[PDB]
Amino acid sequence: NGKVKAGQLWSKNKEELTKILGELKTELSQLRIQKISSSGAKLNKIHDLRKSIARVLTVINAKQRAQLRLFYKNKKYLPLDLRPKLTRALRRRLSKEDASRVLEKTKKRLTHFPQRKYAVKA
Amino acid sequence: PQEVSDIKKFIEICRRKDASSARIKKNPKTQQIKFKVRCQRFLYTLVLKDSDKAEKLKQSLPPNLQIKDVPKRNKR
Amino acid sequence: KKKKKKKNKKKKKKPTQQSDPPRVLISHLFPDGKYPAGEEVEYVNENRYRTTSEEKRYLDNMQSEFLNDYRQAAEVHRQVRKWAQGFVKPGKSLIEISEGIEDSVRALVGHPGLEEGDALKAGMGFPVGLSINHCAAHYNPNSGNKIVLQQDDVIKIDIGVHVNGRIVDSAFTMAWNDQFNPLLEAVRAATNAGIREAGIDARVGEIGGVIQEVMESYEVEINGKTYPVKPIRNLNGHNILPYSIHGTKSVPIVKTHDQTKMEEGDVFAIETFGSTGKGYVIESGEVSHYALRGDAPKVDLRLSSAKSLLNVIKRHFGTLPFCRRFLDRLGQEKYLLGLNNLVSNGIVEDYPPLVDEKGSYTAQFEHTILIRPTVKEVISRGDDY
Amino acid sequence: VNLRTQKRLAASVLGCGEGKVWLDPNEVSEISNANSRQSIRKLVADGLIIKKPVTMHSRSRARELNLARRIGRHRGFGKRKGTADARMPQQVLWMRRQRVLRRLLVKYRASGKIDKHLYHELYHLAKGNTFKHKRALVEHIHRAKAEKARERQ
Amino acid sequence: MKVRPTVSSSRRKARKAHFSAPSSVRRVIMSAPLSKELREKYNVRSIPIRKGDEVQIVRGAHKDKEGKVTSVYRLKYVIHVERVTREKATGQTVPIGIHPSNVVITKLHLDKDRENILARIKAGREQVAKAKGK
Amino acid sequence: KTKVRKSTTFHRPKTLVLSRAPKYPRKSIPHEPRLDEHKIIIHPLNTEGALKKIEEQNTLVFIVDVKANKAQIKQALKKLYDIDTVKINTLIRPDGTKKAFARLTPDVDALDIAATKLGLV
RNA sequence: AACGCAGCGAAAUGCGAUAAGUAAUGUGAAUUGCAGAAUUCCGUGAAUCAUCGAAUCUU
RNA sequence: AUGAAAAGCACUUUGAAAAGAGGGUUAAAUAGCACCUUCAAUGAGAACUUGAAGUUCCAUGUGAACAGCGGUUGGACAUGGGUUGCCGGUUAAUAUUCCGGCACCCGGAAGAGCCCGACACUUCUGUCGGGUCAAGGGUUGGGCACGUUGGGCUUUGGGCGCGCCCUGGGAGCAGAGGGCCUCUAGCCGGGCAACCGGCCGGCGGCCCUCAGCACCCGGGGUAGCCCUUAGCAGGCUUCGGCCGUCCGGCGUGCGGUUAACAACCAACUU
Repeated sequence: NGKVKAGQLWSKNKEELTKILGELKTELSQLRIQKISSSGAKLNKIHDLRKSIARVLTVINAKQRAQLRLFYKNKKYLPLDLRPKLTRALRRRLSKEDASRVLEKTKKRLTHFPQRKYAVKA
Repeated sequence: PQEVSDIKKFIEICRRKDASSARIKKNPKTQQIKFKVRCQRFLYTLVLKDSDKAEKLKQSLPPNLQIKDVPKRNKR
Repeated sequence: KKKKKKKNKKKKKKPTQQSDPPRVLISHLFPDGKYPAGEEVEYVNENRYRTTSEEKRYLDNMQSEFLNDYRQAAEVHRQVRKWAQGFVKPGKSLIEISEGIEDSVRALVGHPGLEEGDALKAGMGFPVGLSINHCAAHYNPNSGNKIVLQQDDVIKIDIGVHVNGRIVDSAFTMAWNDQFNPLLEAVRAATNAGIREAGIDARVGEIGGVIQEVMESYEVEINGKTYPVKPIRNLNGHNILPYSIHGTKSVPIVKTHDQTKMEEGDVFAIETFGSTGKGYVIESGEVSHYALRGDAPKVDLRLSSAKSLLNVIKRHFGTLPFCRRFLDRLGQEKYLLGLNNLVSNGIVEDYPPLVDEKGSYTAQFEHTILIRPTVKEVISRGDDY
Repeated sequence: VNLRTQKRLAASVLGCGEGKVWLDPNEVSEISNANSRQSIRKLVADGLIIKKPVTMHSRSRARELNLARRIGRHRGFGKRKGTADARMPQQVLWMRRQRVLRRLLVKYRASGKIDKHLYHELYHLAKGNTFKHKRALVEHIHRAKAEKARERQ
Repeated sequence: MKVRPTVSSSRRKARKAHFSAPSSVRRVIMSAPLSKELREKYNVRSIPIRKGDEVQIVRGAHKDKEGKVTSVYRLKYVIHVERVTREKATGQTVPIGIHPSNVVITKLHLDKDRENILARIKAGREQVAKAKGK
Repeated sequence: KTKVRKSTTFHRPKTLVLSRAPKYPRKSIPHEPRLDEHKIIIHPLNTEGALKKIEEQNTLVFIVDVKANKAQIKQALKKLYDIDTVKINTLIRPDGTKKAFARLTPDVDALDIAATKLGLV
């Protein structure tokens, strides 16, 4: 047994990720029992096991998040956490198409009388 | 704690399924034999005077019931 | 007068030789009751007169019984260490080595160590030592251990035998890779140098100082890199008292100004430790070794499990060190709680394995010497070391 | 040696105060390492810890004075400090006499010694402070009955 | 003189950035000049020192002392080479910290990444030369 | 032409309430079950009092999370150690953690459980 | 704002039961008071390093 | 804000300790992390510690500081531990919360607690016996006859025994004597030794004879209990008869005049 590398975790299905998470949590339990009155090399493993559990949970979480974004592709209403977060102001700001819209009369002026590329000699 | 005055009722109380245990208490200073049976809810005590009647009762109740003799100075 | 039946009772010849493993009572092998003396060395320089002193010779004769049973104990040690030197090899398990050593000792001394009082009459002086690689001392496999020695192990074998509370403690090291061989000679020289230096009125700091020149005068080639041999400063020899492996006086293996003298009638354990590392060891690993303290606090134990276990230790082991397996063989079922409570209270000290830094190699040799009134007797000397 | 913990523990186990616990001076060493209720309890059985008897406080003199008052030895005027009502209330004297007189009249009516008409007349006479005590009431009844007997015509 | 606007010529800011520099930055600060043999072999003037290579001391009370670095101790801006020690009162030997600027690297610790580091520095130096020599 | 009314009090008519049928979950995935058996049970307590409980009262003293109740403690020990309990008594220590005394069923011996379940070994 | 989290910490700093942090990218041998690791670089890669686009985020 | 770098002081010695004197590091230490009484015990030291006599909680330790004197002591310091509807018990520290029992005149209940004892006991551990119920007032006693209820006790008659003592079988166990064979130890003659002959200790498994304790099966006798009839288990006499000289109560004439008398029990108050 040893520290779990995050590289190999990314290539495992969900159910195998769940199985390894249970083993890691179980090992941390009994190893945390022995901590009373003992100083030495025993402690290093529980620190590694805690961080090992964290890596697995992120991998399970990340693979779950990626699947949800795939399912909710081409969907009008996405969940709140899957929706982009920039700031409150940027989300209420007008859409790019809306802020750049023009009227019929303004479009007619620009079509026939836009700003020209002119030069004046001396 | 409740008393059984009649003999016949006492065996039926000792016969019901929730009779966990029973004991015999001897009072030599008065010649009283106390038959106590413990059920789910109550402890039933039957006070006896004649030891001749006592011997008939001990072998009449169903054998499954555990009976003790209540020794003096029960250790903690 | 009644003439009763008297069937012929063939006088069995006493056995003259030992077996593999050793099971023959030692008294069978020495039918006259006299056991061999150890190595006898005259004191040096201003103490040479001691050899022929009439008054000191008679004084020694007052303790003839002390001398002769100890000589028995030393002879038992030599035969058991010969067997051990012939048996230990890569591929042997620690469990079977320990069981074989104890059975041989117990058979030879005639004490199964199951009945009350029996372990206090004679037998093991302390738990055997089976120390691998970086472990210098105080490692013993507990029940169920499955570890097998490998080619690259360095194993320390430390055997103690007592008779009537007089304990012979001697220890030696084996290795099988020739690059590890030089370590044994280095430590051997210091032990042998101690033998030359030991004596009445000798100052212990000089022994420690001499040890320093010899250890740093040796080096060993390991895997292409050279390491000087360093004394393990924080280990020391000791005096021996009845039924107690450690007395109050120490003989260091580094220089000091200590003005403690070796004295007539004393017994000393001359032990040396060498290391390729820092030269001091720390406690690390699973604990197997324990010993009741002579200066034991007389705390009124609050735990009943402890209340029993302590008496069992005193009755069966007294102040002699013991191990867990010595409890298992008595029939105590689950007892660690009382034992750990006793350790926590401080009545009974637990002796964890002692290790130098990871990747280093250590060697150990030990002898017991008796400081007799006329001469020094290195009683545990043999042809191996 | 500090035995303050031992004295507190002994008092709790002995079921007494801390001022009654006696610890043997000549065995302060064994008491010193008691440091538990069981060990303190063991030293009680071994006679090392003993509960002192209570200080003597006797009511013998109080009994002697009470007996002397029953015969009238310490009842003088100089021995009274309160009012006669505080010492012996008139309200309880009146209540005692009323019940005594009423109880006497009740059994006389039941036994037939007097009829209801004489009983009723005597009941209000008693309520009116006519008879000092029991003897006066019976003396009155005897005189009245004789006169009632006398009218034979 | 300083020209670029982003560069600061303030003593206070320079002292703060140097003493409070993180571990990655402290590696670049703790650089040592290569030996002339390696300087002409790799065309590299200096390298960030690393634990695992032999070093010669050129300044201090321990001049002309050769030994391999046992620890690159970045917190104190010092390194420890072998056999440079000082005895305490107890007689225990403690390593003496030497600044990487007072030493010269006579042998390198040859790793796969040090090849890239040396290749990057070398390729840059002649590349500059061709541009300047035009 | 209008329905009769037996009372002079007008009451709001009953109209149906449609259940919520959101077109998107406000939270993408439900949270993992918080405070499972590993989070609840932290470590047994090795102290003179706690060990005394094991030998005499057949009870095990544990240190659990301060925000767990007796129902969760009983379930945690059963699914993690396969040990049953007749009752559990919990207190919150002054340091801020929860101490749980768990009396085991009479069929099992707690002292063995400490050895087998590695409580103290 | 409160309460917790470090092998050994009380404060500060940092973090949130994934807790003195995780993932990903860059760089490329350390951290350091004592402990304790990793490549042994051919994938696999220290550190409270830098960056930081993925997550966790107790009351 | 020591010093470039902790190189921050090894070791010896005095002192209970703090520290001092040497010695050492440094370029520099003119840079040292301040850059009420008596006795006894404990202890370097006792008026204010202890025994006997007259989170502050708990345990262990303790240099400085504090406890306006001291301090070995502490609510101070250091490090551990402690907080889980009645009775009894349990802890160094929690209990109506833990454990056991039992619940929402008699049973509980004497088996509990409390006093006395005896023997053991290093401790793991106690074990077994005994007890522990002049005036001011009350309560009884009302009788004879008759009839009726409990019949308090006894005799006869009827029913149910097995308490003891006498007789048959067994079970388990204990000890003394004799027989079978197995292991270990001492003495004598012989024998190079091996081995062969005689005496002696521990044996020590099995069989036979004698003495003692506890248990089971089958046959005899009571000695105890329950029920009825008669007397109240009775005494006197004409010997017919009479008294009911048994206790307890209830109903009908009385008598109620000296119960205004006796006995018994009780506190206090001029």
